[PDB]
Amino acid sequence: MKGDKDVIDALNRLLTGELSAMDQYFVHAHMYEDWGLNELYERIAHESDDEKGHAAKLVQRILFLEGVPNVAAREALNIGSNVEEMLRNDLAYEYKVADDLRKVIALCEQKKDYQTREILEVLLDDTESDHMYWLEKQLGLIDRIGLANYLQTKM
Amino acid sequence: MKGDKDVIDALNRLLTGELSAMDQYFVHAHMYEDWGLNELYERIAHESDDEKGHAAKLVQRILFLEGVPNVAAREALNIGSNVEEMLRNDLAYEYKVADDLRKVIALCEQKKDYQTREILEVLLDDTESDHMYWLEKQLGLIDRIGLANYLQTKM
Amino acid sequence: MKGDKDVIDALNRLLTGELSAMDQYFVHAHMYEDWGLNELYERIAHESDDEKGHAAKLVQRILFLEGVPNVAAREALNIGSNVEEMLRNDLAYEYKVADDLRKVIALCEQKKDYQTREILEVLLDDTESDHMYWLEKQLGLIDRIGLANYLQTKM
Amino acid sequence: MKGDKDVIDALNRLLTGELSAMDQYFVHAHMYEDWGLNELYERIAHESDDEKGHAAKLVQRILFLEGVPNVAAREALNIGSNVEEMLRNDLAYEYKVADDLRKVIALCEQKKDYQTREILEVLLDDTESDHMYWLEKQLGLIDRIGLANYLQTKM
Amino acid sequence: MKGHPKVVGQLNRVLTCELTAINQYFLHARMFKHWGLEKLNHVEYKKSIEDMKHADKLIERVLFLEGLPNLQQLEKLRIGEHAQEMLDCDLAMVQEQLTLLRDAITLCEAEQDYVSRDLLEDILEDEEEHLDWLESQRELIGLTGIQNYLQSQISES
Amino acid sequence: MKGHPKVVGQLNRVLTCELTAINQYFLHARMFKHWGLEKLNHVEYKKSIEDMKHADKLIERVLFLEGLPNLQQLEKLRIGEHAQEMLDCDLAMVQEQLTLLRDAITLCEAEQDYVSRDLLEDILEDEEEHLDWLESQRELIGLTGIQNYLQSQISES
Amino acid sequence: MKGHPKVVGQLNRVLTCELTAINQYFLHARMFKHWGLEKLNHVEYKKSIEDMKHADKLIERVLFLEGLPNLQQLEKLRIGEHAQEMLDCDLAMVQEQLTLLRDAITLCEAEQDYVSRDLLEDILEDEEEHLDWLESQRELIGLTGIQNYLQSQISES
Amino acid sequence: MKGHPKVVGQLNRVLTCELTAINQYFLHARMFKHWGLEKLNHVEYKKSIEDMKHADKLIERVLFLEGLPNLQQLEKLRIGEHAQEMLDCDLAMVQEQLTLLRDAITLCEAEQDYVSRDLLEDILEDEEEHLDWLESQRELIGLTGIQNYLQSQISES
Ligand code: HEM
Ligand code: HEM
Ligand code: HEM
Ligand code: NA
Ligand code: NA
Repeated sequence: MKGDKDVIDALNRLLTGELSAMDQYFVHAHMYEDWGLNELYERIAHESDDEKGHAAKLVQRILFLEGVPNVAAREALNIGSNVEEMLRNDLAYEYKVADDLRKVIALCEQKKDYQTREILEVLLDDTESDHMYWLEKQLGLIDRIGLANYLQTKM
Repeated sequence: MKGDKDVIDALNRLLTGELSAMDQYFVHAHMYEDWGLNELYERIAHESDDEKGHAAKLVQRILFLEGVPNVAAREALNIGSNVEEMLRNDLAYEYKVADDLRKVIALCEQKKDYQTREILEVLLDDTESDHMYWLEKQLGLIDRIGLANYLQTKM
Repeated sequence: MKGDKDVIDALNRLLTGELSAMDQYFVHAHMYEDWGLNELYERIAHESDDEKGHAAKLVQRILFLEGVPNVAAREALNIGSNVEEMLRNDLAYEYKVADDLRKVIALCEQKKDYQTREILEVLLDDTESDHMYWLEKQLGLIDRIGLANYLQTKM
Repeated sequence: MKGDKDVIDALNRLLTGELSAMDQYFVHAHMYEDWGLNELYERIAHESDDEKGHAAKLVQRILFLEGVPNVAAREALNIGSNVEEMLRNDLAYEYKVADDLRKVIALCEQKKDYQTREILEVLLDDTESDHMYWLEKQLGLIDRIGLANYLQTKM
Repeated sequence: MKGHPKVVGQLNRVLTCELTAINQYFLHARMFKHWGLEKLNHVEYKKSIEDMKHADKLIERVLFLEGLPNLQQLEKLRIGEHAQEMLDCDLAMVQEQLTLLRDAITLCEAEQDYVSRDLLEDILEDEEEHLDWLESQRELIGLTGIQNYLQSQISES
Repeated sequence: MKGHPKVVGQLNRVLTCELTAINQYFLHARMFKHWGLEKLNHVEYKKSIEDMKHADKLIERVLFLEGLPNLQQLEKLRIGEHAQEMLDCDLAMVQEQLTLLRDAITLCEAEQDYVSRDLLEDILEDEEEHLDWLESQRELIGLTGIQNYLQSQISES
Repeated sequence: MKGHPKVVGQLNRVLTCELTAINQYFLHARMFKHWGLEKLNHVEYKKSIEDMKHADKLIERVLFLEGLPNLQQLEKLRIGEHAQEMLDCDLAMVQEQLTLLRDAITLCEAEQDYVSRDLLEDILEDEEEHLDWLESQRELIGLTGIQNYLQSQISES
Repeated sequence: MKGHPKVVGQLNRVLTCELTAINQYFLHARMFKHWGLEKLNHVEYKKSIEDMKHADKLIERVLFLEGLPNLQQLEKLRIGEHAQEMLDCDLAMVQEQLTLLRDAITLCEAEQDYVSRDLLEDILEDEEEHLDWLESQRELIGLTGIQNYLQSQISES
């Protein structure tokens, strides 16, 4: 079908976001593995895979809506140097993705594009209930047990 | 059968206690899960389920004794803000439940209501040998290894 | 994340509703079991368990949104004395829960809190398609076969 | 270990190449799926996954060599509009990757970095014996049976 | 172990009453089978088997306490003519037997016979579960009527 | 639950259109089977089964909302003579039915009928997956030609 | 094979009536489900599935005979308000449809269309087994009463 | 991919030598089978199969490099009359072929043909494992004598 032009633009911005998330989670997972923190490596790598799944869904939706997916553009990556900084960068970036997803869900509701709305609602449900919540839990655990105890659990 | 009026009143007070215990263990388990402390979440959630089982037994006994179970009344919940406070509140409340169970077991013995006595004896055995003992062990472990080591084991 | 203050208030009112539903379904299931009506006992007990699941989801959402779940407050329970009255009280209370869920879904849509919207939409789907529909079917069956035939099927 | 600075630069250029390959194969696979050409979709998607595996190996090697992987930079994507153009763009880009891999293998041999040499030799073996060969076969088949017969086999 | 004479007397009286219960429950189960009410048959038969186990435990306890089990005496049987009357007779017998069990548990506690008391408490919980079942049946007859209630007993499962 | 009259009217209109879709898809599937195009048969038959499930859900929703399902009315069927015409008729009907579904979802949201809206959103995603498939088939006919495309439909799997 | 125009017309009329039967049976099955009568749901649903298979066979036969299946027309639906009325409407429709099938079998024999006749004879045996079932249900309502009969339909198995 | 002419020439020469090896190893395996030396049969046959796989890989590499595989030319075969002579001929051919492989690996490295080099390195490790086996056999003949050594080859396993 012929999708709304604004809906395709917003879907393409969400795609740029998901692809940047994929890159950041990829390099962070491998920085965790380089440090022997295999549990964080595995968690962040699976989150990069989920970002790849979200990007696949967005690309499929943009192509179905007869748009041109933009997989070339990338947002600036915020790579941390230590575990707390990388977790806080992942959290900042999940917050930005959730905000942008909410804006696009509102737009899809105004533009009557309900099916894009539920695709983005599944994406927002993953962003909130899968990894924003996990990151907030991790930062709270660092606050409770300390960073050295927290990192000991991640090996 | 027609149960003694005092025995039904005491069973209803025990029911109020068990229902308040259920609510407190429920909110505490979920506060533990919100903090990434999944082992405490699971333990306290299973204890809320055991409180639900005790309340079911008490309601069945009150109905068999031709009384009216009071599931509307609730005691004041003592919700903690940090792990030690929630464990100490659960311990205080288990102590109160055990005291009240002993009073009602004495009453059931005076009123010849032996079967209510063994129902409450099973309840008291759970209260003591299942979670009062566990809470005392947990507070002793916090005293031995420290709170940051203790919370690290609970993730 | 930091949820909207009105969304947390509405989620807490929904939580009070779900907890009162749990209590009412609990005492009604046990009143059905006391009368030998084991099929109603089992159905209403499973509905009390579903109310507990809904309350768990609401508590998790309120804690994620950095609110304080209120598991202490309870609405007035409307306990019936005979089977038709308890079924009609359960239906009245399901109607009230569905109305209040619709109001909160509208509020979550206005407040851009889409994820709370889908949590409450799953809750509303259960409330309508799981037990409001069942209760209406039961009252229609009582109207068709009579109360003595209806109760005979519930043993 | 501390890798040679030139070897890390060359590994990072290979990483940029692999990541651009991933993006191009991703959008091409989905453009094939949008057209009902499911066999090309599946083949090109698996090749995007192999590019992700190569990029993972390169990132792991750059981190082991105490370098900073650059997952932010991306080369210009050459997206085709019809099947022959996308196959020819994938072939051009595989040719460029193979040339650049050979240059870096020569550099790793001069810099005594033998282990990077075998990592890149496995990458070059995949690039040649897995998908450059496949693309040349596909273009030869288009030349032999025609484009309409070729596309019929790809559904 | 030489038991208290009062405890052995109470156990022998509970035994008389358990044997009377066995006989009444079996007669009622077979009267129910004769009428085609099979689920009532099954319930009354498993209840007679249960009182059979109870009498076995009481005999073994009276023998361990160096007493003489009295299997010769039986109480008067209340045999009903129809289902409701039979259920009421069963109810009356369960209630009398529960009063007896409570008196015996009180006496066993007064004599520090605590394993006799544990035995009698198991018998009490069983008899009072059957009391619950009989009260459920009476409520079901009041709710669905006797014809609907009896129709539910035709098939054993 | 007493539903809104507007929502029940919209659901009944979506039901009319789902029934028309069932009939058109089955006629087209059997016209395809008659020509030996078996994979097109299979697709159109599973699509008619899918619209069958959709009509079932709409009937159940209209009944739950205390409305009267209208299974009597059907829309005009667009039956093609050849494969391309049949696929175009299917496309036109999917597009009309998607417009209808979007209007009904808008109205269901305006009336706070959120489970009706969830129902209609499932129907929308299904209808729009079939729209995707039909557009894929048209692109494949444009790419491989109609004779090559029809040759790929001879075998069902 | 080019079939007789009269045989194709009769098959198209039997098809109209089979489609009307599908719609009426499904509406009635879902009205029964809405009332909690689950075994009546199950029967009416499997009967609608059966008339679905019948319509499929008639469409395939009309297509093989180089005719045009008419899935557009439907007859008037008799939708009842309560169980007895719905069963009577189903009975009336089965009887009308059996008369139609007998006329079509007679015509198929007169035109030496013997595989059309075999098709219609399978449809006849199925429709007349459902006629038997509906008459059984009416006799059961007369025997046990409508309240007892409806109580037997609450559970699907 | 268009390969270097020198690399394709070297691969074609290694291919000629691999084909000559296949022929010599098979003739020797069947000469061993004809004498009842079954374990020597088995070794020489699996070695001919191995050089068969090597020739397959070289043909595929020469084809991928847009060259023309030369399966027409073969080198002179050294066929022995007795076991020791056949093993010495096999040894001489393995040594010549290893020298050739080393020259080809050097040239492939000089031309940055690294997958050709990996191919040739697999062929080198295989040929040099067989060189090891042949040297082991010569040492075993020197240790146990030719009559004892040949007696150990009678049974294949
Ligand atoms: C002193 C009186 C009695 C005692 C202590 C006694 C005890 C028992 C016990 C322990 C069992 C086996 C239960 C099991 O393991 O499942 C049994 C079985 C049975 N009893 Fe009795 N019983 C008594 C009298 C009677 C009477 C009076 C009747 C019938 C008129 C009766 C009928 C049966 C039947 C039919 C069985 C099943 C047979 C079997 O075990 O296979 N009993 N009894
Ligand atoms: C031209 C009219 C129709 C024809 C020829 C037809 C044919 C069929 C056939 C052959 C089946 C599969 C039966 C089986 O293998 O068990 C089926 C399934 C079904 N039909 Fe229809 N049908 C028609 C119209 C309808 C209508 C109007 C409805 C509802 C309003 C409906 C509802 C269903 C349902 C719910 C199913 C079950 C889905 C499934 O097979 O899993 N059908 N139909
Ligand atoms: C250009 C020359 C040749 C090439 C490239 C070649 C290649 C092959 C290959 C790849 C196999 C299958 C190996 C496996 O998968 O286990 C095979 C099998 C075989 N070869 Fe050759 N071969 C050649 C010449 C010969 C000659 C000259 C003979 C005999 C005089 C021979 C005898 C056999 C036998 C007996 C088999 C076993 C049959 C089977 O695979 O089931 N080969 N060959
Ligand atoms: Na530690
Ligand atoms: Na009845």
